[PDB]
Amino acid sequence: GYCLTRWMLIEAELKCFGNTAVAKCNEKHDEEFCDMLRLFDFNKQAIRRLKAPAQMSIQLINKAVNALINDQLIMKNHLRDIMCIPYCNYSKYWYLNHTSSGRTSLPKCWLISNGSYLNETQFSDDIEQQADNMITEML
Amino acid sequence: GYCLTRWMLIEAELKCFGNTAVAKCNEKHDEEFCDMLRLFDFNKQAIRRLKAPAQMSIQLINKAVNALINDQLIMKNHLRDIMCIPYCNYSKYWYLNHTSSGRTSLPKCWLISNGSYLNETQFSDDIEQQADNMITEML
Amino acid sequence: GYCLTRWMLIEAELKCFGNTAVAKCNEKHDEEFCDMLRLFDFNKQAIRRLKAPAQMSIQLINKAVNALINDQLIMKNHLRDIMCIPYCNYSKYWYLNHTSSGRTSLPKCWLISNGSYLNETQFSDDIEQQADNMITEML
Amino acid sequence: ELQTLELNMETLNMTMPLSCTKNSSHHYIRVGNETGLELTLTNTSIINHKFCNLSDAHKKNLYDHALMSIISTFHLSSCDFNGGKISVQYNLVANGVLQTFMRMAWTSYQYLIIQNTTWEDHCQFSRPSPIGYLGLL
Amino acid sequence: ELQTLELNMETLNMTMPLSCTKNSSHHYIRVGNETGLELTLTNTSIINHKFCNLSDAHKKNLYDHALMSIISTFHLSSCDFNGGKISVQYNLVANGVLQTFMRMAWTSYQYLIIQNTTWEDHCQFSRPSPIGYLGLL
Amino acid sequence: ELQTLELNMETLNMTMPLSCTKNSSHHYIRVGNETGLELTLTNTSIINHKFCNLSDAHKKNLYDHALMSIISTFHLSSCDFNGGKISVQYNLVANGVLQTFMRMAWTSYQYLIIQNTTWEDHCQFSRPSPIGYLGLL
Ligand SMILES: *[C@@H]1O[C@H](CO)[C@@H](O[C@@H]2O[C@H](CO)[C@@H](O)[C@H](O)[C@H]2NC(C)=O)[C@H](O)[C@H]1NC(C)=O
Ligand SMILES: *[C@@H]1O[C@H](CO)[C@@H](O[C@@H]2O[C@H](CO)[C@@H](O)[C@H](O)[C@H]2NC(C)=O)[C@H](O)[C@H]1NC(C)=O
Ligand SMILES: *[C@@H]1O[C@H](CO)[C@@H](O[C@@H]2O[C@H](CO)[C@@H](O)[C@H](O)[C@H]2NC(C)=O)[C@H](O)[C@H]1NC(C)=O
Ligand SMILES: *[C@@H]1O[C@H](CO)[C@@H](O[C@@H]2O[C@H](CO)[C@@H](O)[C@H](O)[C@H]2NC(C)=O)[C@H](O)[C@H]1NC(C)=O
Ligand SMILES: *[C@@H]1O[C@H](CO)[C@@H](O[C@@H]2O[C@H](CO)[C@@H](O)[C@H](O)[C@H]2NC(C)=O)[C@H](O)[C@H]1NC(C)=O
Ligand SMILES: *[C@@H]1O[C@H](CO)[C@@H](O[C@@H]2O[C@H](CO)[C@@H](O)[C@H](O)[C@H]2NC(C)=O)[C@H](O)[C@H]1NC(C)=O
Ligand SMILES: *[C@@H]1O[C@H](CO)[C@@H](O[C@@H]2O[C@H](CO)[C@@H](O)[C@H](O)[C@H]2NC(C)=O)[C@H](O)[C@H]1NC(C)=O
Ligand SMILES: *[C@@H]1O[C@H](CO)[C@@H](O[C@@H]2O[C@H](CO)[C@@H](O)[C@H](O)[C@H]2NC(C)=O)[C@H](O)[C@H]1NC(C)=O
Ligand SMILES: *[C@@H]1O[C@H](CO)[C@@H](O)[C@H](O)[C@H]1NC(C)=O
Ligand SMILES: *[C@@H]1O[C@H](CO)[C@@H](O)[C@H](O)[C@H]1NC(C)=O
Ligand SMILES: *[C@@H]1O[C@H](CO)[C@@H](O)[C@H](O)[C@H]1NC(C)=O
Ligand SMILES: *[C@@H]1O[C@H](CO)[C@@H](O)[C@H](O)[C@H]1NC(C)=O
Ligand SMILES: *[C@@H]1O[C@H](CO)[C@@H](O)[C@H](O)[C@H]1NC(C)=O
Ligand SMILES: *[C@@H]1O[C@H](CO)[C@@H](O)[C@H](O)[C@H]1NC(C)=O
Ligand SMILES: *[C@@H]1O[C@H](CO)[C@@H](O)[C@H](O)[C@H]1NC(C)=O
Ligand SMILES: *[C@@H]1O[C@H](CO)[C@@H](O)[C@H](O)[C@H]1NC(C)=O
Ligand SMILES: *[C@@H]1O[C@H](CO)[C@@H](O)[C@H](O)[C@H]1NC(C)=O
Ligand SMILES: *[C@@H]1O[C@H](CO)[C@@H](O)[C@H](O)[C@H]1NC(C)=O
Repeated sequence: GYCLTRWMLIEAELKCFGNTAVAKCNEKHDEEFCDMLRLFDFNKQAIRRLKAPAQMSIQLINKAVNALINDQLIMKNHLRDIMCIPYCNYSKYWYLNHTSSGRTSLPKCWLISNGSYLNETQFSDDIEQQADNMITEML
Repeated sequence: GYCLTRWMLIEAELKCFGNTAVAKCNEKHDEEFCDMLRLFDFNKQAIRRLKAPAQMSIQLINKAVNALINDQLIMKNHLRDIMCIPYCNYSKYWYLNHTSSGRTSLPKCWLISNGSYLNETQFSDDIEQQADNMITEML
Repeated sequence: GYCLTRWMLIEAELKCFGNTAVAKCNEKHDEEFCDMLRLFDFNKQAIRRLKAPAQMSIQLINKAVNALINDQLIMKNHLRDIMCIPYCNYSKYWYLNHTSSGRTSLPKCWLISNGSYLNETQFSDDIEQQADNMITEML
Repeated sequence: ELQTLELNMETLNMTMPLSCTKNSSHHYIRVGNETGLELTLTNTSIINHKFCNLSDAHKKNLYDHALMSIISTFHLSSCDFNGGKISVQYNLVANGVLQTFMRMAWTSYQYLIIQNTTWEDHCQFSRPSPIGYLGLL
Repeated sequence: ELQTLELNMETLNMTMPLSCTKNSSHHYIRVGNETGLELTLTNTSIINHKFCNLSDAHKKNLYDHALMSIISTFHLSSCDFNGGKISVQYNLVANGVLQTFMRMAWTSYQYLIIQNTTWEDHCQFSRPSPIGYLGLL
Repeated sequence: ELQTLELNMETLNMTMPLSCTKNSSHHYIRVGNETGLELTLTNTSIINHKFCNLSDAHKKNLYDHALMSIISTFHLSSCDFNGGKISVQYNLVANGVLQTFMRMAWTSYQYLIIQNTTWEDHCQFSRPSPIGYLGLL
C-alpha cells in the first residue's frame, strides 16, 4: 500500500491508503489525484538514480510531462476556471476513511471557486454518491 | 437522466435515456456519441454564462477542442473514409429501447459508406452482440 | 479468436488466442501488445485495399500513427530506457496458456535492461499476480 | 426494438462553426447567422498580383477576427485585402489543398477561392455539421 | 467520515519548477534553492532599445540553460542580456501576455518584466505549485 | 504454464519503415526491398561547402519522396544533392543529433552521415523493428 510521509503533507505526519484503493490510478483516467502520485514517484526516481545534477534537468521534466500527466484534464480545469465554474486547484483533496474498519477511498480534489474553498454542503450530493459506491463495495 | 429536446433532434420531439446509460460517457472512450453530448453541454454553458458574444469567440472553441473531444477517433474515421471502409458521419445513431419496459442503451453511430447508409442487414452482428449485452445486463 | 500466422512469428507456426482475451485491447490502455495488433491489421488492410503503391506511402503511415498507437506509452518506455530501469523492446512477449484446458492470457511484454532479458526470477511477482487474476477469472 | 435518431447541429450556430456542402465545386462555412466563407472551385482568376499580405491584415485592426481566423488555420494546416474585404486564391501544392478541402467536406479545376458572403440557405442535401472544423483544428 | 489532506509541493524543489503568487502585480518562478524569475507588472521602463537577441544569448555559452528555458517556452507560447544577466520586458499582444501571466497564476499596467533574483520566502498566502508550468509546457 | 513469443517485423516491409542496428557506429533504415539510408559515425569529411539546399531538392521533382521524408522529419525533430543522390552530414547541436540517433537505436566521433544505399542483410543481431520511427515521428 502506497504511503505518504510527513515531508509531503501539511499538518499531517503519516496518512496513507491501501494498495487496492491506489489500484484505480491506472484504470480510470478522470481522477485528479493520480497525477500527483506520478509526479512524486518521478521525483523520487530522479533524485535517487540520476546523481549530482548540473543545475536542474529541464529536458527531463519537459519529456516526462508528455509521459506522466493528463494534459487534457489540466486544460479542462483551466477552461472551467476562465469560464467561472467551480474548478480544481491541485492542493486540497477530500476522501472517506470509515474509521470503524480502516478501508478508505481515493481522494477527489476539492472544488475552488471565486478564491474560496466552497463548503461541504455545496457538493454534499457527490459525497453521498461515493458513499453509495462503498455500499456497492460492501459486498 | 440527460434528456434531448426538440430543437436538437430532427423529426423527433422528446427522446431521452436513463442516467445509468449516460454514465458510460466518462468511463469508456470508444464511444462516438458522447462527444456530441460534450459539445452540447459546452454550447449551453457558453450561451448561458458568457453573455453578449462579440462576433463569436474563436479562441474559446479552439481551446475547448483540445479539452472536450477525441481527436484520435476523428482521425480514425477520416482514415477509414480515405481508405474505403464504412465510417461515421457524426449525424446518424442507432440504439435499442426495449419498448416493453423502457430501459435503453447508449447509441452507436450509423455506418456511412459510398454516400449511402448501409442497412441493418450489413451490421446485424453488432445488433446481436449488443442484444446479448443487455441480456447479460438483465441479471 | 484472432490468430497469428507463421509469417509473423519466429520459431512458431500457428499460435493464437481466444477472442475474449483479445477483447481487452479496446478497454484497457496500458497494454504493450495491442499496438502491434493494430499495426498488423492496418498493414493487412493497406496491402489489400490499396494496390500498386507508388514507391511506398509515407503520409498514410504518418497519419495512421496518430490514430492507431499510444505515443505516451512509447515516451514512457523511452524515458525508462534513458534512466536505467527495465523497459520494453516491443519484440518479446510472455503469457500464460493453461495447457490442461486451453484458455490463455493477453501477453505482457518482456522487460529488457542493460541489453539482457531479465529472467522469470526478477519479475515473478507479475507472474503470481496474473495467475491470481486467472484464478479469480475461473469463477 | 431498433430505433434511429438524427441530430440537428443548427443549435450550435453560435459558439461553434458549421459547415455543409452544396455542389462538388462549392463549400460553405458559417460563423454566426450573418457571415460565412465560400470555398469555390473555378477556372477564372480574380486577382493577378502574386503577393499575399496577412500580417498587414491583422495589423489593420479594421477587420473581423472570427472570419479570417478560420482562413489562418487553413493556411497553417495569393491574397487581396484592400478595402476590408476577404479574398484568398490558391492556384493549381495541389495535393495538400485538395486534401484539406475534402477534409472540410466531411479533377481538372484551376483555382480555389475563399470569399466573404452573407448567410443563405445554401446547402441542399448535406445538413450542417461542425466535425470538419474540429478536424482541421 | 470525511477528512481533508493538503500536499506540500516543496518536496519537488528539485526536478520540478515551482511557482506561487505574492500580489496581483508580482509573480515568482523558482528553480532549485538559489535562483528564480520575477514576473512584475509595472509602469516603469528599464531598457530603451527595441532589439531582443536570443540566439546570441544561447551562443554566448556563459549562461544557465535552466533559467532561460522557461523564458524560451514562455516566448513560444525587447531584451538586454549584456554581462550575463537576464532581463526581458513586454510593453503594452496584450491579450496573449496577460493570458499567459494568468495561466502562471493558477488592467492599467504598461509593462511586464522578467528578471533574475535570489530565492526568498516571497509568496505570502499562495503555496508553491507546479501546475502552472505543466500547463504552459 | 509460461510461454513466450517473438514477433517478426519483416511482414511490415511495406506500409511501415523498419530499422535495425549493426555496430555502435552504424545504423540502417529500410523502405521497400530495394532502398535504405545509412546512418554512419565517421572521422572523415565527405563535403566541404557549408550549404544545405533542401527546398531546391523538393522543387527538383526528380527524386523519391519516401526516401527523404525520413530525413525531413529527422531535421524537424550541410547537404549536397547534385545529380539526384542523397547525402547529409552533421558535424560536432551534438547532443540533439546523438539523442535522435540513440532514439533510432531502440564518444569522440566527428561526423554523422545519412546516405542512400541498396538493401542488404546488414544488421547482425538486432532484428528490424518499426518502433524507432514511430517514436521519432
Ligand atoms: C453547383 O451549383 C453552383 C451554384 O449554382 C453552380 O454554379 C453555377 O455555374 C453556372 C455555370 O458556370 C454559373 O452561370 C452560375 O453563376 C453558378 N452559380 C453561382 C451561384 O455562381 C454549379 O454549376 C453547380 N454544379 C457544379 C458541378 O458545381
Ligand atoms: C465581406 O466583408 C467585406 C468587409 O466588410 C465586405 O466589403 C464591404 O462591406 C461593406 C458592408 O456592406 C460595404 O459597405 C462595402 O462597400 C464593402 N466593400 C467593397 C469593396 O465592396 C463585403 O461586402 C462582405 N461580403 C458580402 C457578400 O457582403
Ligand atoms: C505587492 O508586493 C510588492 C512587493 O512589496 C509591492 O511592490 C512595492 O511597491 C512599492 C510602491 O507602492 C515600492 O515602493 C516597493 O519597492 C515595491 N516592492 C518591491 C519592488 O519589492 C506591491 O506594491 C504590492 N502590491 C501590489 C498590488 O502589487
Ligand atoms: C501606468 O499606466 C496606466 C495607464 O495605462 C495607469 O492607469 C491609470 O492611472 C490613472 C491614475 O491617475 C487613472 O486616472 C487612469 O484611469 C488609469 N487608467 C488609464 C487607462 O489611464 C497606471 O496608474 C500607471 N501606473 C502607475 C504606477 O501610476
Ligand atoms: C541574475 O543572474 C545574473 C547573471 O549572473 C547576475 O548578474 C551578475 O551576477 C554576478 C554574480 O553574482 C555578479 O558578480 C555581477 O555583478 C552581476 N552583474 C551585474 C551587471 O550586476 C544577477 O546578479 C543575478 N540576479 C541576482 C538578483 O543576483
Ligand atoms: C562495425 O562495422 C562497420 C562495418 O563493417 C565497421 O565500419 C567500417 O566499414 C568499412 C566498410 O564499409 C570497413 O572497410 C572498415 O574496416 C570498417 N571499420 C572502420 C574503422 O572503418 C566498423 O569498424 C565496425 N565497428 C564499429 C565499432 O563500428
Ligand atoms: C576520431 O577522432 C577523434 C579525435 O577527436 C578521436 O578521439 C581521440 O581518441 C584518442 C584515443 O581514443 C584520445 O586520446 C583523444 O583525446 C581523442 N580526441 C579527442 C577526444 O578530441 C577518435 O578516437 C577517433 N575515432 C576513431 C575511430 O579513430
Ligand atoms: C541513391 O540514390 C541516388 C539517386 O538516384 C543514386 O545516384 C544515382 O543512381 C543512378 C541509378 O542507379 C545511377 O545511374 C547514377 O550513376 C547515380 N549517381 C551517381 C553520381 O553515381 C545512388 O546510386 C543511390 N545509392 C546507391 C547505393 O545506389
Ligand atoms: C483512518 O483512521 C485510522 C484510525 O486509526 C487511521 O490510523 C488512518 O490513518 C486513517 N486513514 C487515513 C487515510 O488517514
Ligand atoms: C421508448 O419507448 C417509450 C414508450 O413510451 C418512449 O416513451 C421512450 O421515449 C422511448 N425511448 C426513446 C429513447 O425514445
Ligand atoms: C496452449 O496449448 C495448446 C496445447 O495444444 C496449444 O494448442 C496452444 O497453441 C497453446 N496456446 C498458444 C497461445 O500457443
Ligand atoms: C503586400 O502588398 C504590397 C503592395 O503591392 C506588396 O508590395 C507586398 O509585396 C505585399 N506583401 C506580401 C507579403 O504579399
Ligand atoms: C496562379 O495560376 C497560374 C500558376 O499555376 C498562373 O498563371 C497565375 O498567374 C497565378 N496567379 C497568381 C495570383 O498566383
Ligand atoms: C477547366 O479547365 C480544364 C482545363 O484543364 C478543363 O479540363 C475543365 O473542364 C474546365 N472546367 C470547366 C468547368 O469547364
Ligand atoms: C514599449 O512601450 C511603448 C510601446 O507601447 C513605447 O513607448 C516604448 O518605447 C517601448 N519600448 C520598447 C523597448 O519596445
Ligand atoms: C543585439 O541587440 C542590439 C540592440 O541594440 C543590436 O544593435 C545588435 O545588432 C544585436 N545583435 C545581433 C542581432 O546579433
Ligand atoms: C563541420 O565540422 C567542423 C566543425 O566542427 C568544420 O571544420 C567543418 O568544416 C564543418 N563542415 C560543414 C560542412 O559544416
Ligand atoms: C544551394 O546551392 C547553390 C549552388 O552552389 C549555392 O550557391 C547555395 O549556397 C546553396 N544553398 C544552400 C542553402 O545549400
